[PDB]
Amino acid sequence: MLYELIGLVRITNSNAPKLEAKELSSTIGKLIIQNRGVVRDIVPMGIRYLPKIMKKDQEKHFRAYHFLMLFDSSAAVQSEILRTLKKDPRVIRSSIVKVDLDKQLDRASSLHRSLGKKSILELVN
Amino acid sequence: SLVKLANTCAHLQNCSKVRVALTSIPYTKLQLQFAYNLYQQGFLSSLQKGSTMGPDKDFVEVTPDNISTRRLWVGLKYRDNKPVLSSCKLISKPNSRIHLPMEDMKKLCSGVTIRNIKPLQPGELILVRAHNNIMDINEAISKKLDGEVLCRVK
Amino acid sequence: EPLVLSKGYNIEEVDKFLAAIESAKRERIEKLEDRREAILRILSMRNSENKNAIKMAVELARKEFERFPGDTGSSEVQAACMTVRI
Amino acid sequence: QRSLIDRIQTRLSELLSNDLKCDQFLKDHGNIKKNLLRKHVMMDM
Amino acid sequence: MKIQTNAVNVLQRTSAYLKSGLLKETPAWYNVVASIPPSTKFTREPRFKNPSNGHIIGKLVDVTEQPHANNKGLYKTRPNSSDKRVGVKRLYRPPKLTYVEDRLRSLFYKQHPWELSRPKILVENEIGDENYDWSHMLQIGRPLDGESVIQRTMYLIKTKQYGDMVEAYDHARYEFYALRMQEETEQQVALEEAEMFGSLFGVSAIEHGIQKEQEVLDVWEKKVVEETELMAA
Amino acid sequence: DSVMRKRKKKMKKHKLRKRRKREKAERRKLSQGR
Amino acid sequence: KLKRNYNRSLLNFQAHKKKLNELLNLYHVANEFIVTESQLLKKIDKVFNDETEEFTDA
Amino acid sequence: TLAELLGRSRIAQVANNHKPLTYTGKKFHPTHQIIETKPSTLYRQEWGLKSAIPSKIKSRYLVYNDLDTLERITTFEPRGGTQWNRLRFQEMGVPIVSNIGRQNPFFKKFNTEIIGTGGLSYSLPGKLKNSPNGVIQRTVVPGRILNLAAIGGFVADVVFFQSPPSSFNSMGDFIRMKTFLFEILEASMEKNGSVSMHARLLE
RNA sequence: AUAAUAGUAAAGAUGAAAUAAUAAUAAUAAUUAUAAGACUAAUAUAUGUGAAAAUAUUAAUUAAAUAUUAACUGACAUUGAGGGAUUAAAACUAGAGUAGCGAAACGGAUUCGAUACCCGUGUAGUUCUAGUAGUAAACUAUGAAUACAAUUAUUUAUAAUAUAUAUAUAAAUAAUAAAUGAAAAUGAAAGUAUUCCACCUGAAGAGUACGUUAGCAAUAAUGAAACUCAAAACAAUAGACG
Ligand SMILES: [Mg+2]
Ligand SMILES: [Mg+2]
Ligand SMILES: [Mg+2]
Ligand SMILES: [Mg+2]
Ligand SMILES: [Mg+2]
Ligand SMILES: [Mg+2]
Ligand SMILES: [Mg+2]
Ligand SMILES: [Mg+2]
Ligand SMILES: [Mg+2]
Ligand SMILES: [Mg+2]
Ligand SMILES: [Mg+2]
Ligand SMILES: [Mg+2]
Ligand SMILES: [Mg+2]
Ligand SMILES: [Mg+2]
Ligand SMILES: [Mg+2]
Ligand SMILES: [Mg+2]
Ligand SMILES: [Mg+2]
Repeated sequence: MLYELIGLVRITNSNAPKLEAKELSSTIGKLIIQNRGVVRDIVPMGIRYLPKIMKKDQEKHFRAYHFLMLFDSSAAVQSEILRTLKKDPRVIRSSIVKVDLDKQLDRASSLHRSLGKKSILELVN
Repeated sequence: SLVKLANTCAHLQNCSKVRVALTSIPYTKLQLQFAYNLYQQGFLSSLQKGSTMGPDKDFVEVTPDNISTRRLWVGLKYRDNKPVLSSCKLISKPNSRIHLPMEDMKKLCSGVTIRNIKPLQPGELILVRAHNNIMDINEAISKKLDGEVLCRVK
Repeated sequence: EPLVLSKGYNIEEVDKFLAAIESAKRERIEKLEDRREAILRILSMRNSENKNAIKMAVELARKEFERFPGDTGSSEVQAACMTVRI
Repeated sequence: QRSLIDRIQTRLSELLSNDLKCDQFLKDHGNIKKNLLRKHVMMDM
Repeated sequence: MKIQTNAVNVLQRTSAYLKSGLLKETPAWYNVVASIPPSTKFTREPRFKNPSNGHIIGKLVDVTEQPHANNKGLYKTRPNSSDKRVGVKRLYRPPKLTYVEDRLRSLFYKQHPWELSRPKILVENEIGDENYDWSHMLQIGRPLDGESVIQRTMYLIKTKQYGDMVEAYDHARYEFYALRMQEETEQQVALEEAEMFGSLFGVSAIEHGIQKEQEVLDVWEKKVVEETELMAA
Repeated sequence: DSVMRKRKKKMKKHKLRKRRKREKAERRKLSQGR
Repeated sequence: KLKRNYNRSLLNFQAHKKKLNELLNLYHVANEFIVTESQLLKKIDKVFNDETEEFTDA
Repeated sequence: TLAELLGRSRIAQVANNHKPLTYTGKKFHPTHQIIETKPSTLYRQEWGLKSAIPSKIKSRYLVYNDLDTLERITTFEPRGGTQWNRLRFQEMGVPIVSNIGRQNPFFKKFNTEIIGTGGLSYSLPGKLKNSPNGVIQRTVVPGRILNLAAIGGFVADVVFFQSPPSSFNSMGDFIRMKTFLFEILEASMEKNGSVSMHARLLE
């Protein structure tokens, strides 16, 4: 089951912002692969400012680093990945959402589909 | 079947009401017989086999390949701003099916209410089924057939 | 069962297909093995939905009950198909 | 299977087209007539 | 609206009156109406051909009439959903008249927008009187236009000089163009001749246009000044 | 039922409810032990 | 009957062909897909360390 | 048959369209077939359409979309300005030639694009036009400056030696009032069907 | 709601006023900072979806769902007494929860009076979890199913057309024809017909009493008679009236 992810990570360090994001991406990707899963794409997005001053437990955030991870897994695995994301202090907002494979097998991320490229083959070419 | 017969009668009445010329009916044996009887008495202008889409010009043999799409086209009849086939009330309804002996049919013909049937009228036609063959009630009397009083057209 | 696949696939057939593709490419290893593993993971039952598993069970039931290969509406096969869903 | 289906039909259509030919074909073999022709065609293929 | 009995049964109603003695004298119309009876048979009559095309309305293509394989290679062995539905409304609803020429007309005016600006009289002269041999484009009663082209194309198609429709159309277009060029040259040279021999035209077309624009501009100016004044206040 | 007709029914229902409220202690006495 | 059998089988065959095509496409893609740790690390490096093609709109 | 006659006949000849009669966008060529009457036929309100047309219309020309609508009125507009633009263009006598090196389309599945010009000019470029005074080298045409210049039913790009201040700056945005003379250099025609004229202001 | 900041005499309320956990113990307004419950702005048309109750912040899981084709089954269907399951709001029994709202109660107004309408405190309740109960203007005041009948305009989906055209289908929604109807009006049903179930037979008395069953209970279902009238009811009409 192809699940897209959107995590808005924390950026504490000013000079080197992407490090925490990169670590998060590594860890969640590691979890996925240990657990019968297959990460397809890890689309980065920019250091984008949040719409409002969004706050985690005993913290506050105005800017964050955004990224999509487009992975396959079981439902239980995914649910648990989501839970771990919710638990951790270095992400502000997390959101897993299903990508339906009833018609196709190759499906790109939501952003790529919006641009034009339906399958990841198109992106490759 | 008798429900089918009632439905076709209702359809005929509807078509008479709005003045359509040429009308489809389901393609069964009983239904065909009924249509033929109407034609011979003089209520229908035409009677011809055909498709669900229209009446057939040439002969087309009916098989399992066709049968579901097959249909019985029937011409209706009008004169001096009045339809010929005004009514098609049936008598033997599916729930209370009535089967008269020859004497009862004779009585009906001669102006006697029987089994709550209004006795048959001047320009009317009571059809009668007798051994899977629809006839006029007068014809049935002549032949002496105890039969199911099917329906009534006026 | 352990190497059962969703989407109307069969593991033996998939491997053969992959081998044929490899042969075609050669005509015209570790990485290839990793790709094959990824494919299997994608098409596995245990990562897929329950719906696919049910469909497979229904198909199996049909195969068991069918009084000939063409028939799918056999009162017995219909009952069998109902049972899996139930 | 598709080729078999085609062959039976095409032969039948040819038989329908030519009446003189049809009778000769029937003799060589050994609505009713059409059915017999069809049966012969099936036997052949 | 219900079918009125009383508009067509007039003579019967009067005949009854005459019989009674309510009417002493017969009307002038009475004998005439007796001689020429009304229709009084207000039926919905079915139609089996489209007159424009010549397509058959009533018939249904059977499973036995379609022996060969379909697109996507499936043999029709059953009636479909639409083949079971009783298509009686098609017999009664009047046919949409279609012509091959309409498409050609549409194409022509897409290709030649400024042919639309050539004014068209639609008030017909005797349609029976005409007799055009479409061997050529220039007919006498008819002017030169896209219609004439299209008629020429149709003639070519009929005669099978050009078996293809497109080629015939192109040919007709090319015939038209030469004629148009000739027409254009005629007018210009006639104008030149007129200029040479001391003819005097009081108002040229462009001058007329300028004059027309001028009045509108004058109207605009006074209004615009008033609007500016209003805006200021 | 029009609204006017309903209003008689409503009134009746109210009266009944009142009677039930009145005869609560009496009803209780009647119910228990017999 | 023969025609009906053909119709049944042809559609199944087509579906099978489609499934095979889809599988082939997946296989073609799958060099980009990740299962092992090293591959994942490489992907991460490509994404983050390069500092290029961050999906941001303007 | 009747059907054949109908197909031939003058209403079938008018190619149907449901384009707006009011189009406030850019108009590069005629949208609708102009339809004239004779004066006699106008006098008894007959245009060769389904219905009579209102006696309020006194112009002989019009444009229409529907013979009859649900509103029980023919959708028309009483105007045939496009013919006059064409006639003005003809009078100006500047022959349209493709600025791109291509053969003239009138000489030698379907292409809906405009074949050369749309038929506003079937004139050929090689001719001169003599007069009593002589052979006309420069085509003199009166037009109006807008701010571009309106020259005989066409807007045209303009060029000059020096920008005249006395005429322009005296009435900055009322330049449309005063008609100026123009020397039309050439007329090119683009893919969209717009006639791109080029004029020169004379003083 | 609590706390801090700075700041000054009113604040809050109403038709106008007061009473109050309001305010010279320093409020209200403002800016911050914590917590708590409960609700879900636009999109929205309840369009649609659901058997009906219902159902619009997001996501995931599991379940069910549309159309057209292909193949198969071969009348296996319809309706459905009894029966079964679900069934708004209020109510009740436990155990949490309780911001706002708010029966009751108390207080202030209003008023001749004011057990009210308005204002203030505000308990049950409203919220969740597990149940009970099985009623509502639970309404489209219209039981379910099938065959059929004249038009138009709107959308929605399907197919072909040579992706954007004008076409053929269905589906819904809105105007109608006919037909029906006490009329209002219904309009593919309140039409033409067939099938099956539920229910009605003047008004009061009465969905009351007695009885029985079920419920923790409130109650729910079942459901009479005497007594008394020539009444009682609906659609529409024309007034008078507001
Ligand atoms: Mg009632
Ligand atoms: Mg219902
Ligand atoms: Mg909302
Ligand atoms: Mg039922
Ligand atoms: Mg509600
Ligand atoms: Mg409650
Ligand atoms: Mg409680
Ligand atoms: Mg209160
Ligand atoms: Mg319950
Ligand atoms: Mg109750
Ligand atoms: Mg009730
Ligand atoms: Mg409700
Ligand atoms: Mg009426
Ligand atoms: Mg009735
Ligand atoms: Mg209505
Ligand atoms: Mg009793
Ligand atoms: Mg009770």
